Amino acid sequence: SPADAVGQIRQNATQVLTILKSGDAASARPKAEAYAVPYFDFQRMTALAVGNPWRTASDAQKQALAKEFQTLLIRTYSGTMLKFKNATVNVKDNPIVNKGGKEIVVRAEVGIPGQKPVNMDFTTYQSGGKYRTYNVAIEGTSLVTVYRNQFGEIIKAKGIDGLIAELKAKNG
Ligand SMILES: [Cl-]
Ligand SMILES: [Cl-]
Ligand SMILES: [Mg+2]
Repeated sequence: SPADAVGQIRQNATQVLTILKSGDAASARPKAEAYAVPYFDFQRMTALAVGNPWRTASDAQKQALAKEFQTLLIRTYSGTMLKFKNATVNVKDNPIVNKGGKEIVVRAEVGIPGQKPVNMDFTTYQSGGKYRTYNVAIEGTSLVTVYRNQFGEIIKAKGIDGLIAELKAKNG
């Protein structure tokens, strides 16, 4: 049911935060990343970042884009997680249902001491018995679609293979 999504996000948030402030950072950050990874659908998330060109890409191109984008996202935000590891989370008890009920958005209030709270919206769908997240928004801004313009400019100039090659170079 839709309420299961809220419960799972609450558990995910509790687990991630527990891992982060329970060990040395050098090992706790990798453990938190690895715990969180299978709860994201990076293929759907990459489709959202790339936009319309995603549908034209071959399977080999889609998979390469999703792999490199997952790595980019993890490098971009992993240290940021650790910075805010002492956060309060309050998950809005009711979720938002979209797309005929195939898409469940769970909202969470995240409180960093000294900071105004931010809405963190997780756009999920049911896969198996769990809910997997393919969009994350903070203060109403997606962390995912924010790449659409730049990825679009790279694709027009350099193609889907050019974007793949670009991401691979950014990931060092
Ligand atoms: Cl995935
Ligand atoms: Cl190909
Ligand atoms: Mg609550």
